[PDB]
Amino acid sequence: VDTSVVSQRAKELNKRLTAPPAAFLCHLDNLLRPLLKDAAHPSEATFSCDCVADALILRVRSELSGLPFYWNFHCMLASPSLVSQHLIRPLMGMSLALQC
Amino acid sequence: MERKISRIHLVSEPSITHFLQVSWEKTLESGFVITLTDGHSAWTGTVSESEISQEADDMAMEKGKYVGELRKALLSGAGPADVYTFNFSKESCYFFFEKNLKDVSFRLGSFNLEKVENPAEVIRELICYCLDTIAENQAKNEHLQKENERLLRDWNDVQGRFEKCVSA
Repeated sequence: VDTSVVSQRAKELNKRLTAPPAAFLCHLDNLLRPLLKDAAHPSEATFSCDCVADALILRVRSELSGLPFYWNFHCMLASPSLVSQHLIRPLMGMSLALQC
Repeated sequence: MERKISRIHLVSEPSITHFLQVSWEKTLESGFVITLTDGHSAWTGTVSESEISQEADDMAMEKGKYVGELRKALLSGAGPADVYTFNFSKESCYFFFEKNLKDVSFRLGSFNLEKVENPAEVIRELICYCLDTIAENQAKNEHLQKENERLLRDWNDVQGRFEKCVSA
């Protein structure tokens, strides 16, 4: 996702939030990175997943300064090249390295 | 009946302090009357419980914390780690307050005010309330000062006697 989509979605969901895309992405990074890097963090961030014919909607609800902050990821099924380059080949390399 | 007066700097004209008084019956939840005065012409309005409930529902948060934020905003209860921003438009007669955060503002709330047709009365009432409050607080302070002086004298005397009692 590029900047314009982020700004549009932020205006839609967070009706009362008015921030530039850069600030919104920075806040999203500060919200997500702590959870991904290490669990059991004392941060408020609830996740949920839906399903459609192909897409997946990943909903993130959190709070900053105690005020609500929503985001939605509209993830479409990954292309064959991306899945290959991110899972299939690196895993083969890992297996060969471990054998060595 | 409770009333609180707070100072504010409107962003539209960030050079003159405007005075905002909030008056509520028993608690902020029931509703309130808001009067914003700049010393020459003032505006007044009423907000009922229904408006608060609707604003809370749209804001997508629990009522308790919404009331807490309103109290921390309008009633000068702001702490150190919070900066708010009030806005008023006279031509459209629209008032709305938001919460700034590292280049991220949140439109906390919005009311509509209708001008009062004789600002002198409201100004006079507000000054009268302030003067009455200072008078009553001065009375209480003087009374408790007298009480403390008396009690300290008593303590001095009693401990002085205790010394002799133990000595004997």
